[PDB]
Amino acid sequence: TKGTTSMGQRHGRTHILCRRCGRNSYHVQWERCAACAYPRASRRRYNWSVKAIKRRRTGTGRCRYLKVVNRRIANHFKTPK
Amino acid sequence: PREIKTLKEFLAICSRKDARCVKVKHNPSATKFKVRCSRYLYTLVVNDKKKADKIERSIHPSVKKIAVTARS
Amino acid sequence: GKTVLSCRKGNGSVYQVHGHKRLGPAKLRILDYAERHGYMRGVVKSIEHEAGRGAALARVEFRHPYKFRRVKELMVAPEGMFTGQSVFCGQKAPLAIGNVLPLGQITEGCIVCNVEAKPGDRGTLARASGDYCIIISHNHETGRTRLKLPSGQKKSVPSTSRAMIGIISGGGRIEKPVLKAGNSFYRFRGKRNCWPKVRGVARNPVEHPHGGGNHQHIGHPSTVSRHSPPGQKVGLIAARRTGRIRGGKAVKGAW
Amino acid sequence: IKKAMRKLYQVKAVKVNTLIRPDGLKKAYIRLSAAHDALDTANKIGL
Amino acid sequence: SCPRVQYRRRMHYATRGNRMKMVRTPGNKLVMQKRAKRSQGIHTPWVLGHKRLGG
Amino acid sequence: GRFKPLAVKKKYAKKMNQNKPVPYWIRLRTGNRIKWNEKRRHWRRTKLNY
RNA sequence: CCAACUGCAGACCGUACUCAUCACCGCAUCAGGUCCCCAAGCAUAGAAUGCUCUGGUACAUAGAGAAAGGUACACUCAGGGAAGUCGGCAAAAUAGAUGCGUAAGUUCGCAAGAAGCAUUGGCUCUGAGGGCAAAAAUUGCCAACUCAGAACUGCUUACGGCGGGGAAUCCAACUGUAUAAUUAAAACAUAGGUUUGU
RNA sequence: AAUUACCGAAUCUUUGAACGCAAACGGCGCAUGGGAGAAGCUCGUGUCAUCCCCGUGCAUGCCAUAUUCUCAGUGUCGA
RNA sequence: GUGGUAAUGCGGCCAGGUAACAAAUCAAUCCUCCCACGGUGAGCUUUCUUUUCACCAUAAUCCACCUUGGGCCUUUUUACUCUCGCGUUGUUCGGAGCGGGGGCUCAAGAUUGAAAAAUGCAUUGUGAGUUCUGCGCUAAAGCAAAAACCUGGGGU
RNA sequence: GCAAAGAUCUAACGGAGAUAUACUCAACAUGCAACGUUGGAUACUGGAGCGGGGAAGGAUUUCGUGCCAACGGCACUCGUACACGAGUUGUUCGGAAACUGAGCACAACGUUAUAUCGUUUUGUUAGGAAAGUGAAGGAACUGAAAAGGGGCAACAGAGAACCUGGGAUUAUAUUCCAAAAAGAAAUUGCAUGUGGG
RNA sequence: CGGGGAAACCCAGGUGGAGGCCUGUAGCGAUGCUGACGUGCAAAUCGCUCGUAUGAUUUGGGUAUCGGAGCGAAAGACUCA
Ligand SMILES: [K+]
Ligand SMILES: [K+]
Ligand SMILES: [K+]
Ligand SMILES: [K+]
Ligand SMILES: [Mg+2]
Ligand SMILES: [Mg+2]
Ligand SMILES: [Mg+2]
Ligand SMILES: [Mg+2]
Ligand SMILES: [Mg+2]
Ligand SMILES: [Mg+2]
Ligand SMILES: [Mg+2]
Ligand SMILES: [Mg+2]
Ligand SMILES: [Mg+2]
Ligand SMILES: [Mg+2]
Ligand SMILES: [Mg+2]
Ligand SMILES: [Mg+2]
Ligand SMILES: [Mg+2]
Ligand SMILES: [Mg+2]
Ligand SMILES: [Mg+2]
Ligand SMILES: [Mg+2]
Ligand SMILES: [Mg+2]
Ligand SMILES: [Mg+2]
Ligand SMILES: [Mg+2]
Ligand SMILES: [Mg+2]
Ligand SMILES: [Mg+2]
Ligand SMILES: [Mg+2]
Ligand SMILES: [Mg+2]
Ligand SMILES: [Mg+2]
Ligand SMILES: [Mg+2]
Ligand SMILES: [Mg+2]
Ligand SMILES: [Mg+2]
Ligand SMILES: [Mg+2]
Ligand SMILES: [Mg+2]
Ligand SMILES: [Mg+2]
Ligand SMILES: [Mg+2]
Ligand SMILES: [Mg+2]
Ligand SMILES: [Mg+2]
Ligand SMILES: [Mg+2]
Ligand SMILES: [Mg+2]
Ligand SMILES: [Mg+2]
Ligand SMILES: [Mg+2]
Ligand SMILES: [Mg+2]
Ligand SMILES: [Mg+2]
Ligand SMILES: [Mg+2]
Ligand SMILES: [Mg+2]
Ligand SMILES: [Mg+2]
Ligand SMILES: [Mg+2]
Ligand SMILES: [Mg+2]
Ligand SMILES: [Mg+2]
Ligand SMILES: [Mg+2]
Ligand SMILES: [Mg+2]
Ligand SMILES: [Mg+2]
Ligand SMILES: [Mg+2]
Ligand SMILES: [Mg+2]
Ligand SMILES: [Mg+2]
Ligand code: NA
Ligand code: NA
Ligand code: NA
Ligand code: NA
Ligand SMILES: [Zn+2]
Repeated sequence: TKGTTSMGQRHGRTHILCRRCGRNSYHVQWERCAACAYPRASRRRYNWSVKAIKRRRTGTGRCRYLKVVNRRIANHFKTPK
Repeated sequence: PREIKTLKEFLAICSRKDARCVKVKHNPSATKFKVRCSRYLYTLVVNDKKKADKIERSIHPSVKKIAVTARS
Repeated sequence: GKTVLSCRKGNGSVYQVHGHKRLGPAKLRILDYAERHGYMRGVVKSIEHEAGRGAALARVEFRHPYKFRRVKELMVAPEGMFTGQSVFCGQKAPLAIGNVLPLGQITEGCIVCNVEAKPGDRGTLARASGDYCIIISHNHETGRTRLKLPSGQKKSVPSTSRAMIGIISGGGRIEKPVLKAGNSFYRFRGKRNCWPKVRGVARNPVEHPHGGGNHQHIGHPSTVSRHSPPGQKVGLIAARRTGRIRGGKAVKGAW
Repeated sequence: IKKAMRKLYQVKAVKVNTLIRPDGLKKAYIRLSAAHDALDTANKIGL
Repeated sequence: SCPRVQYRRRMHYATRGNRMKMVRTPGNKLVMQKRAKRSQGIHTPWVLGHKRLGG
Repeated sequence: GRFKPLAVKKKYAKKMNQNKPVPYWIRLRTGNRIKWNEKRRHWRRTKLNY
């Protein structure tokens, strides 16, 4: 019967970890990610969910290089003699 | 493991450079000489005690000699 | 409403051929220079059964005309073919069961099978078990030949087209009653996903034009126009007549 | 690992067994040849 | 009482390629050992009869 | 079971190392605000599923 | 170049534990669900069912203790025997094996375990059913069970397990499928028959 | 200075448009330059086969170019 | 390269083979259980019990070389002349070569030894079960493929 | 209300968890109830097992010492709880290196305002020039042959060179054991003799 | 293989092991009690009884087909309560 008994019939898994975005959203059979559309070159982005866009945009991570290049621009690419 | 049925063939094996040692086993009915080469363990079986003592001697001292006993 | 089953089958999906056990397509030799000018001799090596087909197949071995190797062909076997038999194919082949000859070289009134509709097509007519075609006449001025097909129709083909002498093996298959649902199950297992069949009047109105009602009945005539759109063209499509046939049965098909 | 052991401690290793621990680190059991004594080498290291 | 055995390699299914036999060891224990597959041997061509060749 | 990719094994290893209480000398710092780890995980409560 | 011999070297990842009346899914240490391998003794046709050596376990909140009324994988009841009730619902009843015997109807296959009658314990005996060696149609040695017959002597009819039967009407030919969680049917499917297009 | 503030010189693991080939694999190549080498060879040295380690280049498309690189065409000529 | 009348024994390219495949019946291997005959230890013992229980093991890898089940060779072949013969529990086989004599070969076992007692614990005979294996290989259903490997035909 | 799955009893150790008293008083009538381990006794599971091993899933729940605030719907001196410290060893076991199947879709081409669309095993891509080295020839070069681009998809199909003993752990073992390797083997790569050619 | 017959054939005894055959475990289901429970052991479970059990049979892993759509031995059934 549907309900409690059928919950014990669920084996395996549909999704695993994604190499590109790290979420548990990589469809094993279709070999594509439901969150970032990997391995497509571009990523998922939809205007009907601005809240989801703000969770993934630039500045939500580390910005290892952007911080450095922002400093060089502000100092007009200073160099010694 | 391989068996040799000639004294002449046994001396050739003992004279090989790969023979690490020889083990002497004393059974109630017979005596066994076991030579440990690199790949195989050759065994010679004799039935006369007098011949065993003579064969026990006349062995090149370079080849080590071990007397097989139960170890505790 | 929702899509009808006949239209759904056109997408493919789970309604395609079960072909894993099949040996491959069955065809004649390629119409090459040797076949056009002289003849080629091959040897029958084996006779085998293929899932989903009622006729037996034959493997025939020939020599390659330009290189040092052997060529194997898979053909539909006429009745009487045996292992070790010699098969001659070409313009100069003699008239015997199993040989392949141009239609212009075959005497009028002969029985043939594996007939090419167009020259070089490698056989498209009279291939089911027990079937054959009959040669009616030749026209040397036009270079054409007239044939009577298994359906009863008559067709004109170029005299260059090839044919095999004899009738297709395995005849008499449909004379034995099936008697069991499981036998039909096994019969269609080798062919495709098309059995069992559910009647249209047993469905609901959302799925079929015949569905619904407090009685099982069709509320409108079941003869439908040739111009009906898909999803509406069910029943007896563009029927010229209905009911039990009295007297002789006419030949089916178009003019 | 065999080469590094020779270059760092001047000993000969006859067998190396490795495993990756459940905490992510890699551990190696290194058996020395009979010519050397593991206890003597351990004292030089400082165990 | 009567002993029972377990698979000693990493495959635990009873297929034609995973047949086992029961062996008693010099230590007086009952273990399972895998028995190898066998070949049908050299035959004549299939289209000529497919019979084993002598010698 | 026995099987797992090495990448999966390393992710589980990191989660094992993070499952620890706060050291006691942390509470004695000037302006401290931390009392418990507040991210402790137990295998029966919440699943990692990787 | 080929044969033994010999010398040296054999890289990477997995390896703890669990697999369930507590380690997985069901909000939980939930009487639900979840694939594979090894499987002892006696009774017996037996992977039925009952008890037992090895291995495992005494964990499931407990103590005292004849109210009424309940639940039960618990029973029994004089005389009558469906008079109860919409309705024989529920319960009762038949029962293993062996011999004899068995109607209408029928697509000749069945109906059929039709219906029905009889026997069955214990003990002490007798007969039949074989292998191997030397009118051998004879001599010796030996194993494992089954069936049949007889005398004597008992019953309080006494574990478990195990069909009630018959005479007719309506529907569907039959095996099968099917509304997960109120409907399993006369519904669907089926072999057989007919028609249409090409 | 284990102080702070700022910035010009540096370092910068595995991936990712990810681009040598793949991928629930810390996997497998070609070319080139190095490293280490308890075998063997040789007079503790040198040299080193198999195995092992490291750096660099190697996706597709398009533009320009070749001290004027190598080619194909029953395309058009010519000798 | 070379023996045997023979089945067969021993020192670029092309064509085949292994991998490679449903049932049932009968006989089964390792192994399990039971019985018999002996050794060792323990239990019961008012009475009885030549008694009850436990144990008595041999891995892989190699030498040498009787059984029974297929395939084949040679020789006798007036073998089926007038009810022909051999054979299975069983649905059949023979001048396209049965049966008998003598052989070649394959598969599964048995036996002798090396390992191996130096180990382990503190013995070798019959019945019942058991799918390895052998008995060559319903259907209008007739039971995957490839890598890798093996042999040959030519040529050198 | 904490009632399916039959069940516990006894003595001795351990523990704060006792034999815990104001007068009177010999003891009962004034410290009850409950716990872990060991030895006995009595039962249950009954080989389709509350036996011994694996896959999916879980990810330290494994082991030792300590501890009893919260949690184990009663209890605890106990714990899959909490704290500290530890544990997973391979030429041969499973995977990959290195097969193909139902199938997938990179390149190529086409289509679409838009590639984030379609084709892509019936021997097989693409209007389609997709082969990059055998021998040679005098030591690196140079180029004949052969139609049909590059991959992935099976931890139960194909494939696969190792077995026993151990007094060898608190926890791992066909993975550990060291000169009498307890030992006995098989197999791959490259080199050195010996023999033959 | 025994008997009968002029012939066509007939009668009787064995062997063998067929079937979408029958009784019946495991398995796969779900007829009745309109039983228990119905703030449950459980957002569908428990007990006895019952259908089938060599086939159109049951089951693991992989793979293919979906929202104006998929799939359906057809109940408007099912497509993560
Ligand atoms: K169907
Ligand atoms: K209607
Ligand atoms: K209706
Ligand atoms: K030209
Ligand atoms: Mg197709
Ligand atoms: Mg309806
Ligand atoms: Mg409509
Ligand atoms: Mg009707
Ligand atoms: Mg209409
Ligand atoms: Mg390892
Ligand atoms: Mg997991
Ligand atoms: Mg383990
Ligand atoms: Mg289990
Ligand atoms: Mg419980
Ligand atoms: Mg449970
Ligand atoms: Mg009995
Ligand atoms: Mg049972
Ligand atoms: Mg039983
Ligand atoms: Mg309870
Ligand atoms: Mg209890
Ligand atoms: Mg009461
Ligand atoms: Mg009464
Ligand atoms: Mg009465
Ligand atoms: Mg009344
Ligand atoms: Mg009733
Ligand atoms: Mg009658
Ligand atoms: Mg009766
Ligand atoms: Mg009747
Ligand atoms: Mg019906
Ligand atoms: Mg049935
Ligand atoms: Mg039915
Ligand atoms: Mg319902
Ligand atoms: Mg109907
Ligand atoms: Mg009819
Ligand atoms: Mg890359
Ligand atoms: Mg004859
Ligand atoms: Mg109360
Ligand atoms: Mg209570
Ligand atoms: Mg209650
Ligand atoms: Mg209870
Ligand atoms: Mg007390
Ligand atoms: Mg006790
Ligand atoms: Mg069990
Ligand atoms: Mg509590
Ligand atoms: Mg903890
Ligand atoms: Mg820790
Ligand atoms: Mg196609
Ligand atoms: Mg494919
Ligand atoms: Mg391709
Ligand atoms: Mg496999
Ligand atoms: Mg392996
Ligand atoms: Mg363990
Ligand atoms: Mg039945
Ligand atoms: Mg009710
Ligand atoms: Mg309706
Ligand atoms: Na095919
Ligand atoms: Na029909
Ligand atoms: Na049993
Ligand atoms: Na039967
Ligand atoms: Zn992603």
